[PDB]
Amino acid sequence: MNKLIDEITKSQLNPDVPSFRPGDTVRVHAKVVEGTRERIQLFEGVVIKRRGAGISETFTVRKISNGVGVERTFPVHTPRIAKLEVIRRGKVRRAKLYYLRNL
Amino acid sequence: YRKLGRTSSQRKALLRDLATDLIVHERIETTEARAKEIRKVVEKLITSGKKGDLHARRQAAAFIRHEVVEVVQVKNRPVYALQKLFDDVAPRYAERQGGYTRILKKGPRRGDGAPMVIIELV
Amino acid sequence: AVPFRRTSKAKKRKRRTHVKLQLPGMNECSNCGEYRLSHHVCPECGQYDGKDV
Amino acid sequence: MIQQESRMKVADNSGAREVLTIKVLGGSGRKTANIGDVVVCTVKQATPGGVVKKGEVVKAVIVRTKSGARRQDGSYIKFDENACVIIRDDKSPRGTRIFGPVARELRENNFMKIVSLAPEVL
Amino acid sequence: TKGILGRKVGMTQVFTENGELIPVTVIEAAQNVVLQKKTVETDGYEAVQIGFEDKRAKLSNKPEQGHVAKADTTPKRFIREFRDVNLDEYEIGAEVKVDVFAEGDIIDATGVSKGKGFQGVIKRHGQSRGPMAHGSRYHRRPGSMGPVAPNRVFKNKLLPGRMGGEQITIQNLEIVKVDVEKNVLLVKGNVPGAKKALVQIKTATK
RNA sequence: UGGCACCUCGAUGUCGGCUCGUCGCAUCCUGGGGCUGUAGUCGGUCCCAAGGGUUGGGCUGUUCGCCCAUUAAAGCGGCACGCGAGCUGGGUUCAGAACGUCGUGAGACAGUUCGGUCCCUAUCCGUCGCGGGCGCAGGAAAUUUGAGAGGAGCUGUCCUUAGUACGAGAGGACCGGGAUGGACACACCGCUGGUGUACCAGUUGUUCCGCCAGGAGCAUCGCUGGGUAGCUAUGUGUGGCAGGGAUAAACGCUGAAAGCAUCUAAGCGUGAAGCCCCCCUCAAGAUGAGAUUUCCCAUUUCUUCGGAAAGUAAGAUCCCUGAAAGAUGAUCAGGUAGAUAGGUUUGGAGUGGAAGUGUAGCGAUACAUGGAGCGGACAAAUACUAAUCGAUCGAGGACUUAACC
Ligand SMILES: [Mg+2]
Ligand SMILES: [Mg+2]
Ligand SMILES: [Mg+2]
Ligand SMILES: [Mg+2]
Ligand SMILES: [Mg+2]
Ligand SMILES: [Mg+2]
Ligand SMILES: [Mg+2]
Ligand SMILES: [Mg+2]
Ligand SMILES: [Mg+2]
Ligand SMILES: [Mg+2]
Ligand SMILES: [Mg+2]
Ligand SMILES: [Mg+2]
Ligand SMILES: [Mg+2]
Ligand SMILES: [Mg+2]
Ligand SMILES: [Mg+2]
Ligand SMILES: [Mg+2]
Ligand SMILES: [Mg+2]
Ligand SMILES: [Zn+2]
Repeated sequence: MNKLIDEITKSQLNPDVPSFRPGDTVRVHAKVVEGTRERIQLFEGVVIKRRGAGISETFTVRKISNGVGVERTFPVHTPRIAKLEVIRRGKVRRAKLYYLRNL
Repeated sequence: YRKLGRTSSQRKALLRDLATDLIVHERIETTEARAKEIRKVVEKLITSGKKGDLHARRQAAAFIRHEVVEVVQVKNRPVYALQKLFDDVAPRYAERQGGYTRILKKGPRRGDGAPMVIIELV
Repeated sequence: AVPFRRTSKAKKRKRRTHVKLQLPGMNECSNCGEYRLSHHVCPECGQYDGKDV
Repeated sequence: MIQQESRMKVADNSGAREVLTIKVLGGSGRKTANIGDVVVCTVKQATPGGVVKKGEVVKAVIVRTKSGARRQDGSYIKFDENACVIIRDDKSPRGTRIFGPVARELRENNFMKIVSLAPEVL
Repeated sequence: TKGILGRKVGMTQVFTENGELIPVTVIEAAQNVVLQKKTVETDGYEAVQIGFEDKRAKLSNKPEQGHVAKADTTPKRFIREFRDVNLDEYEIGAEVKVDVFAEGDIIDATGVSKGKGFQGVIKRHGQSRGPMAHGSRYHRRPGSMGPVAPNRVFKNKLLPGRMGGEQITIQNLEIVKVDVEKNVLLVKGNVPGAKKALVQIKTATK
């Protein structure tokens, strides 16, 4: 924790992120930026964990695609997320949902 | 924090015993390192006693020892160290924000040369 | 593992140069005039900082 | 992180089912391979009636690892298995179908047919 | 060629214009003052002497007050010298600000590394350890001291000892952001030392 | 491979491997060049060159070797066949037992087979770190020059020049420019992870706090799910860039001796990963003890001059609170001219919804009050507790000569 670090990094802090917890389903609109053309790709899944503080906070989303589990980790305040939707809210008892990997 | 020559549970037992001793007798003699740890322990206990509610009392009861300070004729009923902490010691420092103990250096012990010190709650 | 040669007197006395011990950090008590350690209670009158202990 | 003696599940249409890696290519003392790297390997299990037979020495490209990749914008990807695709001397597959998701890093290394044949490119 | 002194505040990240994510170190560089100029005709070499941080009068002595009284300033905690500079700049008693650097500059960072205490060979020198089973009684030991013929052991036989606390220079670091009002400099990467450590920031020599 | 029998039989441990290397050059790769049966591509051979580099497995106790798959390359030798008071003990080389063979036999075979005790608290030098003393013609606080020394030094692939030069075709470049790697090294914890025994939660047995409720002890931290600071790699940032001076082998210019010719004799020029620099670190005990800025000054007693001692100045320490430092010393931050540590008050990460009460349910339990309660080591304020009071050390500045004055 540092006050100067907080004041320096305050302007780059995204205010449009909604409220979500580990355990609920979200949809991420991520900008896939090729060399000259940028498109939008969608990733929908369950938030498995949330970690960190301030500008260096990250969150992970898990999905099952074509029979294989895929996990995807993002910074919360990155500009490459066009928008984040909370589809539904879950009822869990944990902060980290690692038991879903073995399940 | 200091490891005081002993494992986790032994250190916890030593801290609980010394904190209860300082609450009951209000002035004890010990070695310097033990005094510099029970400083923290006892002052957190006194803050909990100053707060005063049932949650704070149940938290202090998980650390204080079940010992008898005195018997009072009121049917003679005993008084316990938790009762003394919440009813006598805590109101004493209702107007002092911190620093309820002080440490006074005495000198070496004959048997092993350990530096002995006095700690009292004042 | 084992000494090849015995040690001479001069060599032993040279090694024992630093095996002395220091002199206590004491001064006189303002109250009773006796000697005492700094930052310690006076054992002859029980004083510290000019107060009874 | 695929080094010698690690086994991988084969994710394409050819007769192989499981493969043991023999060598990681691209330097004298190189030890581990990541997504998008080529390895020499041997077929441990095969499907009877396929093009690739048991005991064959082939080479393959890694298409998904259980310790995945980090992207330049600061995000990561990870999978629940290690999988490879058997390839020719050029970067073309030896099968007609590819199963499961494939990492986007195959496109930067110019594995175009594998990318086009995949059900999903994450 | 520019130079400045600062304190290491911490370590964080920023997002660039493209949306990239890069790690940065924060250097705080307030209260730099020019104290002395060394010339060839008086010293044998050319340099500028810079003092960095204000300190209380109780913590200084008469020689320090005398030295800083020529530059009309209060006593300074750190003082260093910069060579390979242009002395036609740098008036005595002038201020040095983070404005001397601009975003995109390439720098050299000098510091003193974090202290480790007494350490063994495989941590201090990256040695390889022995077998942990198969009857072995040789795990974290230095190795053979040498051959038999010299009747002695050579120099640079690496042995245990004190590890950290050395002067380190890291070259070719980029400046990401300059904040004049806060006196703050953001450098891509990391620098030697712990928090609150003194860092020299100089223009890269190559 | 041998010959000899000169040291060692009141003991010089003997194969292979592991750990750690260091040196030679008769050079395996990379750098420079001459000749070619050198058209090009790919090669051959010799000269210069030791700066750096020089793989993981299957079989065998093996060294060696054969094989598999790589690499720019998978060099050869010395150091008690380097290295057992550094490790191992598969093999050789004790006592048991067995096979083939030889012997009348007890037994034997460097033929084979299964099993078989590896001791030692470091005195001196040497090596790696850390202190104390004195010196450096007054006493002090900082900033430095650099004699000298150590480190680093490696290399692949792809694109373009260009399907150009060359060649009957087949095939196919030098030189130059651009991009991106392998192995290695240094630093650091923002990110991905690991650990995290005084952080949070769930749970089994039994004992205890008089009982319920709530808690405490023991069971590997009882077990199980997470995790702060710190420490870390497998994580991240950076490096070996671009060059200069003089050369090696070599190629030349000018040029006589020897009216010509000649790279040599006098005199010049090109010319290597090599040498000396450039880059990083240490460095004035460099007794040759260097330099710059600033501070204090010429006290008092005795001496027969020499000189001695005794109060101090500038400045430091004893002692005490500590961590960014640390085996201990040392280093650095402070001692009321105070935020050095603890407490306190506000926060933060982390965990995930406290107790009490109420409501629903026959009950296990669920819901509300309420992102609640707790919260080591992280942040900021605050003199509440402890850094009280003393004491000790520490200059008065030799002589000669020359310049100024
Ligand atoms: Mg301690
Ligand atoms: Mg003690
Ligand atoms: Mg893996
Ligand atoms: Mg395997
Ligand atoms: Mg340390
Ligand atoms: Mg240490
Ligand atoms: Mg062991
Ligand atoms: Mg003998
Ligand atoms: Mg093998
Ligand atoms: Mg190759
Ligand atoms: Mg040899
Ligand atoms: Mg050893
Ligand atoms: Mg002189
Ligand atoms: Mg057990
Ligand atoms: Mg646990
Ligand atoms: Mg170079
Ligand atoms: Mg909370
Ligand atoms: Zn007294």
